[PDB]
Amino acid sequence: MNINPYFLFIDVPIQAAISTTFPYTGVPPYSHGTGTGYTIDTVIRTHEYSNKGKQYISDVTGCTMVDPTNGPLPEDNEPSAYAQLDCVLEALDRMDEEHPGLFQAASQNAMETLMVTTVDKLTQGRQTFDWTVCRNQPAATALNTTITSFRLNDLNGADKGGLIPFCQDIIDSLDRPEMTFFSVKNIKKKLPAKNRKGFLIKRIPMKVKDKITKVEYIKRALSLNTMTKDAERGKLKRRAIATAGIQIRGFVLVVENLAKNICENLEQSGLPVGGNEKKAKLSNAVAKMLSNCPPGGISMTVTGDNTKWNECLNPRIFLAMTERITRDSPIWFRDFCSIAPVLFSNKIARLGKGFMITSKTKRLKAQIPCPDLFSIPLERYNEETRAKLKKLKPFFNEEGTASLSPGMMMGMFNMLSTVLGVAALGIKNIGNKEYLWDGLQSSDDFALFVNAKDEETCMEGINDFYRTCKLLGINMSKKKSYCNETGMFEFTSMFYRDGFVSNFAMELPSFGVAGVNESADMAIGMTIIKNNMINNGMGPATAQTAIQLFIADYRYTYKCHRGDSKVEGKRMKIIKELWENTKGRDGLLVADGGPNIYNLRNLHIPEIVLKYNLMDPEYKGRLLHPQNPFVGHLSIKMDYDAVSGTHSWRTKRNRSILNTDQRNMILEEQCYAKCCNLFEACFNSASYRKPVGQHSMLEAMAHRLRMDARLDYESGRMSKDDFEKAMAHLGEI
Amino acid sequence: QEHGIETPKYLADLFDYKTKRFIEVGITKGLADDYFWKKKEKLGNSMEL
Amino acid sequence: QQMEAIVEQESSIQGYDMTKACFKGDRVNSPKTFSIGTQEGKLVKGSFGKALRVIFTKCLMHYVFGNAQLEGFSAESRRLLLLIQALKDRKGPWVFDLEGMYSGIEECISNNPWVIQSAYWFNEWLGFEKEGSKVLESVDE
Amino acid sequence: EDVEKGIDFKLGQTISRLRDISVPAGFSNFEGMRSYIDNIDPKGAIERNLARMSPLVSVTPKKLTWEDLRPIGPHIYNHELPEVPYNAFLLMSDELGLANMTEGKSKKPKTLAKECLEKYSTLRDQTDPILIMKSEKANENFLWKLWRDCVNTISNEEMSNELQKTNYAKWATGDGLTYQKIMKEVAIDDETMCQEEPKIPNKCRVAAWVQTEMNLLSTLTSKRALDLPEIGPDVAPVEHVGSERRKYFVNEINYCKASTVMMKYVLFHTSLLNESNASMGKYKVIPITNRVVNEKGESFDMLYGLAVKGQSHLRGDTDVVTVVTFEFSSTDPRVDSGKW
Amino acid sequence: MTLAKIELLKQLLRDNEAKTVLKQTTVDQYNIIRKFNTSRIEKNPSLRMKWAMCSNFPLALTKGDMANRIPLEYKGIQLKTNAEDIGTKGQMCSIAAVTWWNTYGPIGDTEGFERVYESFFLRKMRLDNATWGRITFGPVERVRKRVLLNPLTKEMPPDEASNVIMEILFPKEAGIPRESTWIHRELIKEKREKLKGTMITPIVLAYMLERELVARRRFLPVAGATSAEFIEMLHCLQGENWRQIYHPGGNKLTESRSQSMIVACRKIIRRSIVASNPLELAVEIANKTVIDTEPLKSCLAAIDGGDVACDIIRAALGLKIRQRQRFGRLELKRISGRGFKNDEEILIGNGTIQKIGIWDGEEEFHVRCGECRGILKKSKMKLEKLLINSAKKEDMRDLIILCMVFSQDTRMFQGVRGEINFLNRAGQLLSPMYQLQRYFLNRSNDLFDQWGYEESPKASELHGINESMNASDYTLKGVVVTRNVKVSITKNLSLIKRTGEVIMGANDVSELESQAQLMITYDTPKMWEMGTTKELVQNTYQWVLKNLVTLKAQFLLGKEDMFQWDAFEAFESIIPQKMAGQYSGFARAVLKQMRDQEVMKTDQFIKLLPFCFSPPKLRSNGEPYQFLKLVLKGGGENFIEVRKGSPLFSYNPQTEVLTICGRMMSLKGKIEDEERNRSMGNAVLAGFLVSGKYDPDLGDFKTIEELEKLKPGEKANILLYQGKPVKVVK
RNA sequence: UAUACCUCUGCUUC
RNA sequence: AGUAGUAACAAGAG
Repeated sequence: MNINPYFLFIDVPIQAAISTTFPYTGVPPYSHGTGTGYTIDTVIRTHEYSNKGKQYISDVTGCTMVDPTNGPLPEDNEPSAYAQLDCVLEALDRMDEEHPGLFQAASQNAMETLMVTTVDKLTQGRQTFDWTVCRNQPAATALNTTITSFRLNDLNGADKGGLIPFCQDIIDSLDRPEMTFFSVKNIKKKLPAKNRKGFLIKRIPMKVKDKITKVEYIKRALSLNTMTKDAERGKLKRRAIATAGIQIRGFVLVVENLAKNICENLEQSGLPVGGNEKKAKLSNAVAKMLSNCPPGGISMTVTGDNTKWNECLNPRIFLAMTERITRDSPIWFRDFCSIAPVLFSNKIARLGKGFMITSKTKRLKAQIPCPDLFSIPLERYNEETRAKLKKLKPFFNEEGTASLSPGMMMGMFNMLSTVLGVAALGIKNIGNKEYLWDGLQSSDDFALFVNAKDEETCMEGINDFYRTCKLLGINMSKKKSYCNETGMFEFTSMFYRDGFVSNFAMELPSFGVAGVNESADMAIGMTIIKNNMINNGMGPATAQTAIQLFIADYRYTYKCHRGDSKVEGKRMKIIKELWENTKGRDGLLVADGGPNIYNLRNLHIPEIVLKYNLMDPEYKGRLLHPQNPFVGHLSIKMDYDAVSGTHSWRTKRNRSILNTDQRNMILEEQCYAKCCNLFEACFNSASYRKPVGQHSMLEAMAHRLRMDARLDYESGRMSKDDFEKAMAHLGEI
Repeated sequence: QEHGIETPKYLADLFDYKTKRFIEVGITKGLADDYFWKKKEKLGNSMEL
Repeated sequence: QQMEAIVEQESSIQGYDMTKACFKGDRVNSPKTFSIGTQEGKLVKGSFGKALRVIFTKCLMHYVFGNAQLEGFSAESRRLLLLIQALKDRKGPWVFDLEGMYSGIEECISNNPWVIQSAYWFNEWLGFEKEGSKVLESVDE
Repeated sequence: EDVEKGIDFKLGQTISRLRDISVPAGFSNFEGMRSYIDNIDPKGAIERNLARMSPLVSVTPKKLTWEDLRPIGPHIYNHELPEVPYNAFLLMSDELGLANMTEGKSKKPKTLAKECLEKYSTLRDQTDPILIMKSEKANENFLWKLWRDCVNTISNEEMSNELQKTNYAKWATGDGLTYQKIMKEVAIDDETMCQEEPKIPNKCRVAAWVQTEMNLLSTLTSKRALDLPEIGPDVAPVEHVGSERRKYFVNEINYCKASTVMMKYVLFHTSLLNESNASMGKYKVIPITNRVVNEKGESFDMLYGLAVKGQSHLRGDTDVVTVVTFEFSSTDPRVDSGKW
Repeated sequence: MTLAKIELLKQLLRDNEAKTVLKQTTVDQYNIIRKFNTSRIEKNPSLRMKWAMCSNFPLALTKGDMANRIPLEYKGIQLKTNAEDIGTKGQMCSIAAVTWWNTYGPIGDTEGFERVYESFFLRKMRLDNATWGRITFGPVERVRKRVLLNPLTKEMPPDEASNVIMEILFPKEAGIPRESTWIHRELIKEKREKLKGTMITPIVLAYMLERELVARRRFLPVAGATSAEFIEMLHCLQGENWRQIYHPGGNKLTESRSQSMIVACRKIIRRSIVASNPLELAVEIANKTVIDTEPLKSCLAAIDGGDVACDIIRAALGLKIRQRQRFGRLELKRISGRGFKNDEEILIGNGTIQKIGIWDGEEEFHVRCGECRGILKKSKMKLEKLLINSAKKEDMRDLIILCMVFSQDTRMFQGVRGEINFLNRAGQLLSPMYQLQRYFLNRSNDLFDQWGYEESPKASELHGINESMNASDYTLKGVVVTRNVKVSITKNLSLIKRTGEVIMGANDVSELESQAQLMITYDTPKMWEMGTTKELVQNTYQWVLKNLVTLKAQFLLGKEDMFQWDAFEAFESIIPQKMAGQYSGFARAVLKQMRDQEVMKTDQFIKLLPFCFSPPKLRSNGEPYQFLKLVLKGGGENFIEVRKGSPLFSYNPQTEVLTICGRMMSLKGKIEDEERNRSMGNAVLAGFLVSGKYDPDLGDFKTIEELEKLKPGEKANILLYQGKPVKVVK
């Protein structure tokens, strides 16, 4: 008797048992080595979709530019990037006509937001391309380097605090003939020592001023870094993703804020709608389309998906979109909003590491940097790369980068593109034919409803929608998209079948131990179960099972099995002692080899708070010692409820930096850290609330400490000695 | 807060340590009496005018 | 979870805990039976527990043979699954480039045992469904 | 003396010049596009375009019928291809666990495997290799030497589970097999060096061992393998319903085969990861352990085989550690050679 | 401590780097240089942790004495190492070091801990003190709504909350005084007193404060209970297919009762309306309804709120009826006069037409807003008199404005400028009057200017006031500030007074069916009856299937005996009363077709049998109303198709599987032999039979308007479901 | 050339 | 060898 797990689908329908078609217990595919091939693929294809447009050499950068917009319409189903401005403007006019006031209101909100937005805002951009060192760095560091660099070119917009002067300095820095910036280099110095030879050589780092010419700077300012996307689910082959510089961030923020402020008020945009609310939108949007045409009215649903979404959409359109949307706004704001598209219209793409060539005979390998990419016979590359490199040539730059005028990068203008999709959804009809379409949009993923009298019309409506989208540079995936009679459909891995079904598989990877620490991961671990019980349809048995499995994973990962158990380990050896010593054993946390007291009803309660009354005074005292060394200097995506105890620790820093030339940044860091740690002692609220001021960081501390001294004296805390000493010290400062 | 009194709602100019009183300085052109009672409307009697 | 969903859905229908009923049967109801697999070219009815264990096993095999081929195959085949459901429900489904779907799926079938077996199972099932369709095709008409 | 406070933000020559060349075709400069957008009314453009666009651009829709659904993967039935071979990390259905009754509490793995092999000495003492089947590019001598080194190393009286870095171990682990990195300047001059053509997965056909694996792994046993920890006491009815449900749901899986296989994988990987980081440069022997409880309620420790950990200086997450598996079985590979 | 800070400052300033950093860096830029580090973002912490935990010394300590109290090793075990951490510049250590510290470390001060983390403990007491109820299996309609996740101390906007936190924790650094301080001075005082002696770091106190001040509102699938102290237990309260009665401990709000009470009463009424002798049901149910813990009696008795339904029930059990209304912030009680709403179109001041319900008839209310009280006398679009008391200016103002708007005066309607069709922050369109309220509450100058003034009252006790809420000789037209501060119920739930007049209309309650706040329980058999559309639908069809054995048999014996059955009363309470009869008359006929003639369809019988309860309504001709789909109350989804399947009801004849609201049922072993090639046309229209198949010469598929107008014995084409043409005759 | 059967590193990007 | 799969590891660095 041959078992067939598919045969379940004879009994239970596919949506009802959709969880079993997701292999999320398995491993997701990671990348290996270089992504240059994947980047080059994108560069070639992006131009492949627009090569019948207008080619021209940029007199600024000296790069090869291609312009599809207002180009010849396609005569085939190959991904077209040839959008038509007029049609976009009409699609916009329709949206404005049906949503009047939104266009200017959103702009005013975004403007009034911008005006308040400070520079520090840029620090929360995660990985950012640092143009000074030409590497992906933390946003804060990439920003700091850019500010310190700007300071050398007499650009102190940052000192004012606001974003506007900084952005001004950014667009101004383009005019600079030679951009100067710091670069660190080492120096030997004989420090005194008790070392036979009475001295020691420590390489003290020192900063050096380095110059870049206007063009070479502009090229970096316009550059985008690239890397293969790891762990991307539900796909065979890998692909590339990009990272932006510090310059464009401020200009994108505003545009996305605007597009957000717009999208929020649209009813056919699924962004920034929470996954839970997306159903509230979708099911209703369906309910509307259902009861609209009773008499033989065939309501069809189309499970949409777009191809080459990023590689077809052109900045030149987004510029027009900003220009239209900002109609009523003043000029400076239009000029402000217009910049990011202008940059993306003239952007440059970096090609990652390169390609590794080898000899099996000699067992040798070597990476060929993108500059040296062509310093070799093309026959020595493999068959595909040989084809790619030939096609890359016309868009290739001397310094080893690829010019890329058309197309967008993976995840840049999500909002503003979603708007362009909704704009397609806004037409609803063409030529007064007997049908009406509506739908929901989300970047490259869309769901299209079509109501009409007979399906022959519906299909022509869908065809009209397709042919329409072509004019916006939006390309529907004939291969991945499919249509059916309304009642069931799929949208961003959410499955509707006369009501959205659960897809428990999707969230299953989150059940594991998160990797923050012992304290947090518990809270997270229970909270995930608690939430998945509510939203994703997990019964009490399965939930209670997950409660067990998580503790199982938790105790192995953090090596903290039951104190009564006999599992051996360095920690366990002490845990057992703690078990023997402690009286209120049920008061012990699992991290301390305590018993799991959680169940369905108290998932939402922190373990410490649960067990507090069961703890011994010394154990809770030690566990919650106010000045314990394990918890660091805290400072106020999902958040959790947890208590700050000894299990709330932080791990060691990655030490690989120690034996590289970036050692400096440790001293550069700690140099700040000292000043900030002190400034926090002077101003305790600094940790909570962002301090404000364009004045000197020292001045504040001086004044504050002076007042502290004076008041501590006159109140009767400090003695005349301490006051005179304090004032004597401060006097010098 | 240290002296233990109410915080002025506006930003004063000086503070007298012996009197424990905030002081608001005004530089008028014409008459002083005109500039005085106008301040009295805002500051009431929080600061010494 | 996938089965407790069925236990809950059933318990909804009869207003009490239908677990024992689904597993073993009871005073009122018979035990739950699923189409579990084939035997000399004909269906076979397996119990709830077997249907559970089959899914557990499948989920294990998802890990034990988990890779890009499985991801691509599952993801791309899920569509064809959904279409087959649309056909089963008679919701008149339309396609735009089926060769694209197929070409998308079949490139993921190379040297992954679970993929290569799942394809076979999929074809067997797809086979057995077409015999079922013959019941609906001539209803009313 | 009063003045209006406007926002100061104006564009320079460079960024302006950039903007000027960031326009659609048919525009002399940006101001043109700005005025154009601000002024002209494009109503009718969409339809007027759709009118002139080629008919070839379409969606080419077709209503789906069952006969259009041709069987996927036509090549998997072709016998001209090689049937897909077993490629998992450990054995699943074919596993054979040496059982050792214990108190039912944790002991040291070496001691466990030692006592297990002590119980089943007849196999442990076998130094005479009877080779049945041989992987194409394997080395019988090295492998058997490695097996004996494992058995003896574990069976000995000392604490360490470290293996001597012998030649057979260095082969089985793959010592020094990494290529040497060199300067681009050299590689560019070296004309013999080339980009390697990538290895693409082979096109296998269907194999019945999968089907059987499915048939067997889903079957019941009298042996429970799961290590499910305790939870809080029940209070709310929901918790009692859940707890009562678990008795039906959990045990139905726990008693089945796949559960033990899974627990084996889990518990193995758990230790393998620990050794991989704790003892990077040391070749170490790790037992394939799994505790099991029978229907009577007696804790049998199961030893399915022994594994050799390679050199694990793992930097990148994807970096590989080579692990050599020696696993007991009752399956005669000659029966289904295509599997092995 | 100051001396130490200054000394450290001087020691730091020696370092030229630190000096230049302190001199060059700005107070703004502090926010940047703080986040400067060599650290990188962990993209796979789940893995990196599992890896790191297998290392020797993964953790980093803080440099200090408490670190030095930890020994290097302990009984062979290496606790920590000499090597410093790059980030902390303190020693590194193994996780064991934690387990040591917890076992043999220094015992620290934990006084205040409970008060600091009070917010969390309140959950623990809200669970520990709670009491659980019954668990019930059966369908549950979950509505996805934004809700408050946790109960707060006092809800504020983030900006307002942060300032309070700042006032509590860092009073010297609060900066510019806000009004908030004066509003929450008692809260500040309290938290200041509660959090004084503790040793815990302020940054934690601010976090816990912000947790219990700032609100966490999120979209969730909810059913019944929506109060925070219910939401926090939501995972246990319900599923899709089960319900759990839960009674949380601690005190509960009054408004939370007032919220649910109304829904409960409305829901009782909506059910009891359809059944004859409504009062009987209403009383039967209301007697045994429960709001969390309080009975509806106790609630209606104790609370002085209600609206319409509440009074009707109040008069059904026997107690006073507070005819009170709420216009946003304005609270009204009825003194005399019963007005009637009439939908008209008004051209409002700014120059736009608006469909508004104008209230005809004279009315007199006892009025209160915040602290300001008064008496209101109004007529159709006119403020006749407004006799208020003196109070705070904003209350007097808002009272007068809310009265001006509530009165629907033309002087108000013709006082609009700009636009008044703004949505709320979520993006929802407010109602015509509430928009005018939200508008004129802000921009009142137009109203006050457009209103008009007149002579003040010269009676000693009376006074008049002006636009700025100050005494004046010229008062606002119709405004005065004075110094001085049985019933029975019908069978059909209308309240009558001794003089015969009716004051409450059974058809005067809101049809709007909102989610309650607390646990709405019905301590009676058949709870479902007071349920949602789909719940009732499902339970009904289930009850049909459960008794199909007898129901299908009696249909060949008892003529109209089945059509009326206890269970169907509920179902009918779903159906629009304007269609119930038309549906019943059709269903009964289509069924009678399958009875009297030899063409049965069990799947259809089951589908239609519930619709036949309500007394039928045929056309003038005697023929019933033909239908494509039978619509139900609420949600465009909720309808039963006649020819095709539907979101609520569908049938799969391949497996003989009936789908009800998603749930699966098996009809196998309960179907006749000849239902194989039995077309559906013989049970789609009443008095119609299939002759042949689609004959092109007959033309197109004829719609209901045509089919009803076709003469008897006349062929026509009909489309069952998509791709199934049929040739039918009357 | 050497120190170097030494030293540092396991997400730290060139 | 092997892991693995459109490119890598099978240690790297001073």
